[PDB]
Amino acid sequence: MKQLLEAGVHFGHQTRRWNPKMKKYIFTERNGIYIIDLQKTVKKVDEAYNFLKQVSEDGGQVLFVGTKKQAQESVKSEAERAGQFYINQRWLGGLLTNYKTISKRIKRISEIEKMEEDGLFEVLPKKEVVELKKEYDRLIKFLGGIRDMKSMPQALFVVDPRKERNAIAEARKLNIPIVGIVDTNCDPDEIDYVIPANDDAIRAVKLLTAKMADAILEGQQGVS
Amino acid sequence: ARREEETKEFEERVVTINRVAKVVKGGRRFRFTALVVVGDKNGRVGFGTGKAQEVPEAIKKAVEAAKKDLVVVPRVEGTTPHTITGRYGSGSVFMKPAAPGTGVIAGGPVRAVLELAGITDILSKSLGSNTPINMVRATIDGLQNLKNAEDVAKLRGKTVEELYN
Amino acid sequence: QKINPIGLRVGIIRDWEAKWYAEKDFASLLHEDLKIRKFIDNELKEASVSHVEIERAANRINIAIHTGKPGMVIGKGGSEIEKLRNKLNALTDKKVHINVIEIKKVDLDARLVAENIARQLENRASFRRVQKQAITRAMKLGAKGIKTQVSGRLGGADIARAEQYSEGTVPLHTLRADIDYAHAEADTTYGKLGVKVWIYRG
Amino acid sequence: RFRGSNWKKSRRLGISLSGTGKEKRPYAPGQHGPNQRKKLSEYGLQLREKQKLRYLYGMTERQFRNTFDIAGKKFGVHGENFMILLASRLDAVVYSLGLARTRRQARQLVNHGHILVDGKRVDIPSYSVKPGQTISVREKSQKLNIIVESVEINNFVPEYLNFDADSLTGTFVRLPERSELPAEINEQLIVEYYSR
RNA sequence: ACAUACAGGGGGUAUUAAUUUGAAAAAGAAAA
RNA sequence: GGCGUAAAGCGCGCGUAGGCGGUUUUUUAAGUCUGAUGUGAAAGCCCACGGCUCAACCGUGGAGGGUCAUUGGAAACUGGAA
Repeated sequence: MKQLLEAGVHFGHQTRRWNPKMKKYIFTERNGIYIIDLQKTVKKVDEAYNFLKQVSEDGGQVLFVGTKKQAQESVKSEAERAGQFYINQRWLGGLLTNYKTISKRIKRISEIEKMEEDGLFEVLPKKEVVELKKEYDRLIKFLGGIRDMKSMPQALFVVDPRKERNAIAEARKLNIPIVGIVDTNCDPDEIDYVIPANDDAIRAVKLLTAKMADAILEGQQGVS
Repeated sequence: ARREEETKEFEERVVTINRVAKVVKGGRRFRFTALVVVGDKNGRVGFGTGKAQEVPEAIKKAVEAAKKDLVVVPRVEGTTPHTITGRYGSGSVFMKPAAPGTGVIAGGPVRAVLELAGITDILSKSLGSNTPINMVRATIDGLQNLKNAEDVAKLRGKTVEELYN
Repeated sequence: QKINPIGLRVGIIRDWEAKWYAEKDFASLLHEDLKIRKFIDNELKEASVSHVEIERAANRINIAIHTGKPGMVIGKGGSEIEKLRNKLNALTDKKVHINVIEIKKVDLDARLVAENIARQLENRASFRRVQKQAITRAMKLGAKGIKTQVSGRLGGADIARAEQYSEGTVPLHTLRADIDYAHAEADTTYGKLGVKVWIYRG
Repeated sequence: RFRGSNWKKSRRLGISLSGTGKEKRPYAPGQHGPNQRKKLSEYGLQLREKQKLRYLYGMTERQFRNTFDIAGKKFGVHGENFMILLASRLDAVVYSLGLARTRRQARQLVNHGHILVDGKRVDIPSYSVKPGQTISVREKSQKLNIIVESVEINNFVPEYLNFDADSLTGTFVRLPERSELPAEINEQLIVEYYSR
């Protein structure tokens, strides 16, 4: 669970062009923005605390997709706290449905390291080595933070989903469920696995992504 | 729309192969598009269109891109439960149910969908337009928008022996 | 135009097909090398020789024959090479010695599959089937890239085209790339179909 | 009357049309016989099933169409009912009792006069026997070596036909249900052909 | 309040021309 | 089946005839539904049975056919009256 009184600056909107499928979740209108109702926020948090726990006991991973500034460091620091994978910087266009040709680029972060022990340092000329170093820095940069993605992940977690439109577009087209902190203009109303909360600060991302980082933790310990 | 699906041994069927051009400086790069349905004859038909530089790679790509688009097709002893008119792209298809022993009376693309959907007993008429990707999309837009008996009588609260079959 | 890679890579990384010296006369060596290559061209109709290499040291020639079917230049146990060597001794009036080696990975060199694809197109097969099965049976041995261009009257066509099924790296401009090339003609009933096999193997 | 080969019009359609020996040359007739002959259309599949049902029983197609129109009057499934009307013909029963070795010998057997139904001399191969009739063998001409040759071979007389061989007089008992008619013809492409 | 693009009419910009009759780059797979 | 651009919205009003018309209550019965009787000839289509050696054909019997007429009911809707 969580608490309404834990939410200090964990409520509000960026109101200017809200979506009116988020008319049910507002509390009132205070100071320009639509502040968001916290009786149903904590209830959808504990419903997601059941849902991330109960489905993941047979080889179950989460994908922590947070690409937004002041939402990437929460996933970056809390995914390997949880022990899972994530994508903090540059979600790819095509990483879930396009896995048959990004299996080449989930392996070529390991390929380079299958050349460092058995001959890389200037046995080739100088215009291959620093270029392959730039390929390593870009494939630890633009890939995300995933390394052991063996299959398609059976769960997924998007953080700021109004900007990550192709993150929901590959999870909807592989019938894997989404968990999103739905801000204003998020089109999920049809799926009851969202979090009606606020992503505008480090703490407002952080305290509602940390519970879904530790939510699966309680899915490991007790039934495996 | 969802994941790749390989339940039964499916049966491919080529609806059309067209040679489509792209004019460049020089001659023209022309490809082969190949609208191919699949379906395993107990329900579960599904179409797909793929294009390539050569013809059997185009129908192989259309089979491997057709198996993600499998609709359910609820049916009753080889017959659709009711009459419909499936619409896409001004290319509509009338699909009337039938008795056993009357054949798939359907045209060119809609027979190639319906006779390997499991449905052997139907009366179609292709209204509108005779383009094969629109008639195939309109007969699968027919077949996915289709009511079973138990699904309607669990949708509303009046179940078995409430309405009339 | 596209130059051939065997022109570009003799004396770079791949050696010549003749190793001798001649300065004074010089036309009595190369033309006898041409007639001995034309005499190995008669047993190319069954034997499938890629290339012979002339090693004229001082008097006798240790000619190095490279066939992908090595058991049908030699006969049963060594008779056919000896009657062939006596026919070469008649037809160049010099001394020769047949040096045979047995080359497997037969679908990795260009001249064996170039004569094989020209043999299949002599026998009125369709060109796309033998082209795709040649490049996939050359990749299931393991190759680094196979261009295969057949050209001309394609399958008994009225207008000549150029059917090239390139696959993988055929990098003609990186000069440390040992690219095999062969063009073999196919004498079909509807004309003369030239194949062109360009295999890069690192 | 067909009157032609019935071997050459049985390698084209594919099924045997005599029962076994169609065999050593199974492709296709004609100058383009073995030359890897191509796919069939929807009309080619429906026409090959229609001539697989026509050239078996041997009729011309006006009699096949007029047997198809009086098969749609009856209460059942339509392509099955057409095959229970076609093998209730006097040609197919006088073959199917084993009174002749083949169906064209049964058409020459019934048409020249050499069977009777119920003691009446029927000289037509387009009589359709009703269930319950007896088929006689015309007592003057039942000592022919055609009939006592082909009755001496047992030919698997089916369960809708009782044959009494020493009297040479069989009854047509049942209407035949759809398992014991010729099984090498899909009936669904006949009824799909006559909506085209 | 600050940026870079697109929306439409208010009213902008006329260097100084002339074009050629008729056929041949057609186009295709179901399997091994 | 259409009418923005494909053929197609009168250039736009004022309006006569005509077409349609908000809610409730009572009543009637022209539309409407339901029933009976008369009638829609015979031949024909269709179904079934018999006679031609089968069929075509022929015959018998039933079904079907009207915006029909007379008449007994029902009143929710359209119409008439309050």
